[PDB]
Amino acid sequence: RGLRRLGRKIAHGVKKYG
Repeated sequence: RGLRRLGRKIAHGVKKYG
């Protein structure tokens, strides 16, 4: 569940708490 595909589903660059 790495932040590679979810980033676009949540927010490009939301590696942080978001």
